[PDB]
Amino acid sequence: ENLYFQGMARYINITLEKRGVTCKALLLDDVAPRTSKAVWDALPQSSQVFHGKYARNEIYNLVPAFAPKEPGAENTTVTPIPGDVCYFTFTSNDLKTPSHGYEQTIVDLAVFYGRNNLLLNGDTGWVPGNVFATIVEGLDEMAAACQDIWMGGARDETLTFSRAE
Amino acid sequence: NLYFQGMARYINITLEKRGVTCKALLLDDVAPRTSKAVWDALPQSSQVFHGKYARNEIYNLVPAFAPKEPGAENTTVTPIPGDVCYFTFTSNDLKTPSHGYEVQTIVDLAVFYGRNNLLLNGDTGWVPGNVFATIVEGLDEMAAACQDIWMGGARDETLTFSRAE
Amino acid sequence: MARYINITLEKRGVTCKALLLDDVAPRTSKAVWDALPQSSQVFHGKYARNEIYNLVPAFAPKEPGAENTTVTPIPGDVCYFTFTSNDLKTPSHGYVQTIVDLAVFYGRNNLLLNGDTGWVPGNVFATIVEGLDEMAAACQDIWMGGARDETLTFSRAE
Amino acid sequence: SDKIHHHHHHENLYFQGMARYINITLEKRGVTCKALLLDDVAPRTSKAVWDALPQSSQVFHGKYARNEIYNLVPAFAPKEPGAENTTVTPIPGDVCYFTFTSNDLKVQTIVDLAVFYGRNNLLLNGDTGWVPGNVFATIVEGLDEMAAACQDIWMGGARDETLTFSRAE
Amino acid sequence: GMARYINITLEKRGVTCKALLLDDVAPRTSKAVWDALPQSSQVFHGKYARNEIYNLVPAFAPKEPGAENTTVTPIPGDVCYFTFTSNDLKTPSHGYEQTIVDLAVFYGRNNLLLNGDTGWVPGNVFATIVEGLDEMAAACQDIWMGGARDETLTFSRA
Amino acid sequence: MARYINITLEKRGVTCKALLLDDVAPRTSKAVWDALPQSSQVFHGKYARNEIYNLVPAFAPKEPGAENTTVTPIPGDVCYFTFTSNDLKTPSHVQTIVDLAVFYGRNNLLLNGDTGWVPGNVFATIVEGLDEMAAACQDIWMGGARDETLTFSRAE
Repeated sequence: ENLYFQGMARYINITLEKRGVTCKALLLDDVAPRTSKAVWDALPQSSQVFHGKYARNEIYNLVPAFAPKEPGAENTTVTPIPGDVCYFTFTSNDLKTPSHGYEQTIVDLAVFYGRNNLLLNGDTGWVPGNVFATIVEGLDEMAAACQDIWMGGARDETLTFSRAE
Repeated sequence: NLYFQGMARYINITLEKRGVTCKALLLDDVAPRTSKAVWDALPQSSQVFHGKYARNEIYNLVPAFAPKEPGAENTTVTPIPGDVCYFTFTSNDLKTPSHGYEVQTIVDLAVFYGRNNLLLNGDTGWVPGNVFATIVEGLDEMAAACQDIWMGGARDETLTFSRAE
Repeated sequence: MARYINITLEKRGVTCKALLLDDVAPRTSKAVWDALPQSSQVFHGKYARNEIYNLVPAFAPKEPGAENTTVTPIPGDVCYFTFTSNDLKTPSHGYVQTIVDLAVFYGRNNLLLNGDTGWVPGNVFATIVEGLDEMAAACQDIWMGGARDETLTFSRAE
Repeated sequence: SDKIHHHHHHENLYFQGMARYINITLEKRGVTCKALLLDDVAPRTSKAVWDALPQSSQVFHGKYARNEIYNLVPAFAPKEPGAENTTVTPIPGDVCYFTFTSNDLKVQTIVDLAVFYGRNNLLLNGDTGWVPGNVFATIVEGLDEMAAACQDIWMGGARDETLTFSRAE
Repeated sequence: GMARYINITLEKRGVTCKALLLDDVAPRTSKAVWDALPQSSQVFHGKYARNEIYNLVPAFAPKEPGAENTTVTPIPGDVCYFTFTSNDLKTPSHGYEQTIVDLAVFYGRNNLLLNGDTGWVPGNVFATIVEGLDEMAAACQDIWMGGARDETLTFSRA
Repeated sequence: MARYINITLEKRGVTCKALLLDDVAPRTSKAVWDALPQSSQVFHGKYARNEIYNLVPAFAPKEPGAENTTVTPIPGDVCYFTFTSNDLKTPSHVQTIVDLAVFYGRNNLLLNGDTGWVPGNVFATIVEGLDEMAAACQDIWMGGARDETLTFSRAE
């Protein structure tokens, strides 16, 4: 049935390198085929982690665009739930702004570790993310590591997405 | 019981660990009940938190201190740089899975250091805050310190509101 | 038996007629009808879009509470809002007692949503059944030509 | 801290040890799922509902909240729980409690007991704006089968269909 | 040019209403649809936009009209056109049992075209129901309570 | 070097001065600056609250696209929106039209019932005369916009 990968379920590891916490997520080859393939083909992807300021129970990284073509809207949400792993296509203009306050095409790879989140901000309104993976192992530990990023900072911390094989 | 204020009053807002203070004009004329409730009870000091949904926000949480809560007064759901806000909450509002902190009335005293903020969450929808002060000196320095809380954490950091005199 | 109200711009001399929604907004309909006429300075909405309204002191023995509410008012809607002094006397607004906002929606694609508190539902208590086009034109003229010396008056239709 | 960690762990075991469950059943289609009552985070609402079970009434599919079915019953608690563990973004498996009046839905107090069977839902309508629900249970068995039944309510209708909340043995 | 009208029909229930095609304010969408009528497919009741029924058909215009006369607050009697892709619709969040067009009828009020997939979903308002709205609304409530099995929504030239 | 624009209501004779945000909105700032002056019939906002604006045919060789956007504009913001005739020639209220807007108060939402959120490019911030401009905008709200013209020009 699946558009691209038609074998047994594939999985990605999602790792905070400094804290050394990893969880594992099912790749949604069925309902997000283009986003899943774009990410999978490009793994590993690893960069400075950030805690969300508006989308709530969220951590994410920012990487240069990697796919030959961006997937476009696919399996989108503006109400991400615990365990969602999301992909966003942004431009420099979207992110390099006073409202963001950080210290080409950019991809945001995000993990939602809690509930009651809205992908909505005062820059543009709604910001839907492609849901392309779902955490199936280690979610509680990841959530605890993310609360520690919120309270204890993201200095020298790196979020890495890799193939679990 | 008008509790008239004929001259400008100011509060200092200080991050103790980082050692950064800014000064705010108290909005005695447009937020008289809130301004009094806060003024009369200063200093108020507690662990700082960075917002997860309201964006460019830091705040602390203290036990109710006023003889009676001010109610809605000079409210915003679009807080701006320099806004200092007061929120009345109950334990049920805050002690939630969606908040993920590490019946009683609790006051949130918040500082908005940047723009493009929405006081909206996935617990209840809009969460209006009473705007009761506006930062008139040291906003840039405070904004820099708050980005350092976002990136460097809030461990052992304390937000303190005090009378300037 | 259906009851109707007249809604009039005194200076422009434009009136329309509305059916009072006694069936689905009985408490609001009664509160208003019993107190008519109600007349005051007109204002054009700055956030709710195709709206004019007035502001009057509370008139009912007790406020109706939420009833037949909308945050998506449509052309022809007549709405009632209960506010306090704190709601209206703000910098955001640029104009401890209870105030009633009586509102006419003359066009579509309106949201009763503002940056002070978020959603502001109105009780929909009447629907304009005659002279909506003319009223709409007069409201556009309030938008472009101002509200100076203009009064919005609600009255019982005979 | 080690103290906090251990406390959390202890608290979780306690609530596991006294876990109670409710059955949620569509009577005509004959489909039941089981939900854990959230005595830890929604103690007031969980009690108010447990105490009054069973509760059973005509089912409705939501028209604004999306992947939702619900019933409406007269108020049953001696006092309403008030806002507790609320969401405006309900998720698959959530079971929600709302207090309404006759004016909200058409002066009587009515309870809306709701099951969310899919995702990407917003508890927001054109009458009042946001309508938060108290999340008081989470479906732990039969969610897929319940979701398939709810889709069939959506396409096939709610006629003669009853939604029943009951205590699980 | 003279007013053109369309009939909107539920084939199983046998209920038809008539709408004025909005050639003046939605000319591209009005043309796209008129030229391609009849359009007829399985009916669905909305799950998020409230008092809505609709069908889904393959794209039929030589080119899509694009945003025209849009609303996210549709009102009773609105007929709306949306352009979607299979990605917008074939989702877990939709739970249904390429360019696709959604032709929608709004039979009641207090509707928001807003969902948890993408946020706001504006529709092009291209017709307004002028006869039979009350009967259609009653049929649509009956789709809600009684289901959509073997029911077909048909748009045709009047 | 900082560049400044004057924003003037011609009939009321009220002018304020705005810093052009060449750092954070370079494309929009250049597009506007290179086309000044721009001057047209003033309107008060009906949805974005504490707002006046004008509408002018597109002037730039190419539209800036999204840049430094807000849906929560604040006092002193000057915003740029690119619209088509379809966006604006509606009952609710193709050629490319630009809306140049001044926000004179707070608690504004750039959100409407036509399309939802309508982000504006923030390209200048009023640094002098805001109080006077706000009083004049309140007078447009109460006293109308007839024969009133909003003019954006280079400060000498």
